[PDB]
Amino acid sequence: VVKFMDVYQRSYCHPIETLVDIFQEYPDEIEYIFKPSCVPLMRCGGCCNDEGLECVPTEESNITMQIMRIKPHQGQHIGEMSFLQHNKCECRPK
Amino acid sequence: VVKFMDVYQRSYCHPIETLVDIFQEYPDEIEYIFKPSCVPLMRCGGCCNDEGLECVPTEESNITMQIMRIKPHQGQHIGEMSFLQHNKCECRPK
Amino acid sequence: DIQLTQSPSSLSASVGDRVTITCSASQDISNYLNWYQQKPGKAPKVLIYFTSSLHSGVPSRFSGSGSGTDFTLTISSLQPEDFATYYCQQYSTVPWTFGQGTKVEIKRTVAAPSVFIFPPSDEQLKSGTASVVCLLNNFYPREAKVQWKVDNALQSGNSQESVTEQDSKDSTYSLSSTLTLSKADYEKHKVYACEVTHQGLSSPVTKSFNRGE
Amino acid sequence: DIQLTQSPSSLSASVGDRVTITCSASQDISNYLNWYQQKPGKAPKVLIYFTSSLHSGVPSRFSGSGSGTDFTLTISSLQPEDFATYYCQQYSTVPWTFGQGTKVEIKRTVAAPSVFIFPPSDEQLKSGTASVVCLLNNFYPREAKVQWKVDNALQSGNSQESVTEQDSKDSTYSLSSTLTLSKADYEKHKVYACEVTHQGLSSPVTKSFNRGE
Amino acid sequence: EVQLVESGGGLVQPGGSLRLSCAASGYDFTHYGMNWVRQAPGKGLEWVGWINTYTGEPTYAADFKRRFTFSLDTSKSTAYLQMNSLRAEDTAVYYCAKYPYYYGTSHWYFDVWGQGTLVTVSSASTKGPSVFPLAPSGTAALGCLVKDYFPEPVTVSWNSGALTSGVHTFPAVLQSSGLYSLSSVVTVPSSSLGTQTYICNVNHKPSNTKVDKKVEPK
Amino acid sequence: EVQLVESGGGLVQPGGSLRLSCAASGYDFTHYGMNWVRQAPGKGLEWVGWINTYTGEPTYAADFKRRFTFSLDTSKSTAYLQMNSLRAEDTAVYYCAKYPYYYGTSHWYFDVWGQGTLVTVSSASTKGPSVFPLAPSGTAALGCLVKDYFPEPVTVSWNSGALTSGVHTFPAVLQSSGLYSLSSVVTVPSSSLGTQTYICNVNHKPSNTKVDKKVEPK
Repeated sequence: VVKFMDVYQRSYCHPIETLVDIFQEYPDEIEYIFKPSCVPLMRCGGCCNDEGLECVPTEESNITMQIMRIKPHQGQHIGEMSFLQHNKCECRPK
Repeated sequence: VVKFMDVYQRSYCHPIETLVDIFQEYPDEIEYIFKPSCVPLMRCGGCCNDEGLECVPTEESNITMQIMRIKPHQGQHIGEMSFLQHNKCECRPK
Repeated sequence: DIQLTQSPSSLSASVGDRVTITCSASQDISNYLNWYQQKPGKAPKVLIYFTSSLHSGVPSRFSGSGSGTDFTLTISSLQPEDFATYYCQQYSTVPWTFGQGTKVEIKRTVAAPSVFIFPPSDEQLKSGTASVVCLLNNFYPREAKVQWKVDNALQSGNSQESVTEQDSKDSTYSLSSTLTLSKADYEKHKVYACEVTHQGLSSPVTKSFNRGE
Repeated sequence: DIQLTQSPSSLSASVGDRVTITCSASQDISNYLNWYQQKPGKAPKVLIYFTSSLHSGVPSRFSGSGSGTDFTLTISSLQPEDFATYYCQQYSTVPWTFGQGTKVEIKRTVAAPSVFIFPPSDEQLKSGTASVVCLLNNFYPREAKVQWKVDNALQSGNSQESVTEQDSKDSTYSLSSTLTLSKADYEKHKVYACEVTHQGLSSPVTKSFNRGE
Repeated sequence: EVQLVESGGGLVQPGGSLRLSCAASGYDFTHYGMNWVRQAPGKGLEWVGWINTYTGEPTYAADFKRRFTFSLDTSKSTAYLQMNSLRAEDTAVYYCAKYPYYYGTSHWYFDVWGQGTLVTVSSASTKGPSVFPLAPSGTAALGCLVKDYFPEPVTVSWNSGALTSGVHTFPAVLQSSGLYSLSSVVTVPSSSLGTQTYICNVNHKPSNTKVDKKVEPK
Repeated sequence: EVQLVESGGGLVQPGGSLRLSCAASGYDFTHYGMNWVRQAPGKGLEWVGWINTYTGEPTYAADFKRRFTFSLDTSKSTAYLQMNSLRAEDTAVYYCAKYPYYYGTSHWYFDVWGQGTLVTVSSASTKGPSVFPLAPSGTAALGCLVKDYFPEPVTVSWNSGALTSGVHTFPAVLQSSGLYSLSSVVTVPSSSLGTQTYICNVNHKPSNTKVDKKVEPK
């Protein structure tokens, strides 16, 4: 059984690997297909155990990944794409 | 920069630690407040790189953790609550 | 406030008997009722919760059932150590409330008391008052009569008794009777006697002493 | 299909000059235009993409600009190794298309041709025909007039010329003219000559051989 | 091991104030709510209320919000029950009791209780007892008479707890003087009277009187 | 280092079929689309189409859908172009070219190209060349006259690659006989005529005709 202290420390507001849908991030990439379609990004996640607070990022950063782009009938290749990471999170008022 | 192979492996459909909200799993616990309000559970996450597919669990399980319950005006204590973890995930048609 | 009424208020049963005690709520409380056993001089101890969950460490002879507004605690086989007062407690609506309690007494065979009489100590005499104590030890049933006589004068109104709660191993009682005298009156007489009358005594027993012997 | 038209089709400019080549599209194509350089006998090589991004490794003297339906390639200081045919290519809409290409020739100081004349190799004559080769080594400008005369009879119609591509180092051309005859009526003559009429030449140079000298 | 130790009980004048403390140990104080229950002499149990030890919020049964107040000092793992304008009917043993570790679902029952402290409201004065021997003389009997004290309670053990079998400490009796008195007795083998030493350890906390009295043949 | 090597070109009869191969190396074949581009002798560039090397899907410029087919063998990191019912107008140099590694956004330009292979569609038969000497006699010019061969191309080096500078191999010309003819000239120091040996190495892969001719004054 998981001890309360653990459950608590492990689920409290903090940057946690989140699989983000690339098309979501770049909503403009309408006509492209991506491989992978999603990426592993450090992101604010967890709880504040306070209806009045909320987990938000206080320190952001960028990560660059090799993503294959595909625009059907036109082309296909890998290349570099950058994504926003969250390095610091904190529980702040809503 | 993250090599395509990594980006690819790392985001591909699989069980990933997810910070799940308790009232979510137990929609019946209306009158309770929990600490933490959310728990760290293994859950199917990632992409299939196929519009027609979807990441779903093929092998589930249960995890038991010490969650403090609080019913205002009534009582307060820690104890045992069990949650569903996902052990196996697979891309299957929709 | 939800009212819990238990019944009976008290009962006497023999070792081995099946005892059932009743809790009746003034309104539906679902299965939100608990039961406690309280021994003399101790905090109550939980026996059962949520109507029928036997708390860890509680002998399986204890069981509870019921629902709605009627509940029942059952001791399948009464043991000597089950002498106690039992209470039910609802946790349906605050404030939490308890039944008035059911005292359970053990019924056993007759046991005559061992009788001892004690003179006041010289140390007490130094202070002007004398206390003469008579002890009736380990007897059953509780009914007993103690009579004091100083040089054959029956004493009336100048003594007080105290009785022990039922013993939890052998189920008997003990009683102390204290005769209060002034130091002066105490030195005025010689023969101090307490005479005991009890069901297990074929005829009354007397214990005495002579001041200064 | 989107049409790409380059202008001019060809040009001559001197080393150090600033050359501008233009590509105009039959419809808007945003900044989706690339430019290539192709030298004789080799695959084209990307200079610029997305209208102005200089490809890694490409001399900065190469620059492109423009937008919509008009773009420009600019070579800021022509070098001798910049002789090549340049192409633009749109990737707005498939099928990808290229402009017709712009040939760039380096303009240099006029240069006189080094005439040479060769005679019908023995064992080839023993095959049934004689080929007379007249050489015009490293010169400028390209235009030149090689005339054949067999025993004063100025030949006309039995000759074929072939010219070298602009030299990448010194920027000169080399030409070769060939008068073909039958080993029959070749042995039937004596003085063979090819007169080179060039601009770097003050007077039409001639070369000749002694049939069997 | 889990335990609740209460202190601060005793004699208090009508109208007076008193603070009781409940000291927890053997577990995490802030993870279980603390209840307060009282029991008047010879009477039933009455829930006073409880306080959330994680958040601090107190909840009182109606009759108590007025004069009682629950508080805590988490840094000492202690819960307090402050009582004001006490009246004779407030005379009772007061217990603190923690809520239990649950399994899946919550049931509000009290699983560990403190030992309870007697609060007696009265204008009489505190008085320590005098301890006298009840000298002995098969089985012989002996004891100690603990006379003229106030208020309750008094504690009596034999040979520092080593002698418990055959012991009977009687319920105190109110004398017509308004002072209590009790006897504590024990039966022992007669042949042991010359050799074994018998000491009753008396303790009357309200007046800070502690006495060890050796009881021997006269 | 990235590089594309093509093969499979050559002489083919009208109506015939041919299969070009493009072998990728120095990178991961499936990560960049492969394009095919052809250039008729002395003409412009024409895009045939491209094939997605990750999914295998081909896209043809309209004019080629009917007779051309792209396929690949990822296990060999090789793209293929299959041409059927060839005509004289399909005569050209065929190149394969890979899409580039982008930065942020995508731009469809061709960054690495193969060396191209010449495909010549004709029913004329193969014919090796007859190399003749163009002997010499400050500096003198000597050479070789490669005559009557089909189809292009013919290679010509001097002293097996030794004699570089001074060399000028001319563009072949189609003779009224339907055969090609070209001359390869070089200029050496006049005082070398009797000293150094001059041999032109003519090669004609189409007929596997490799001639070596010693050119000396006569």
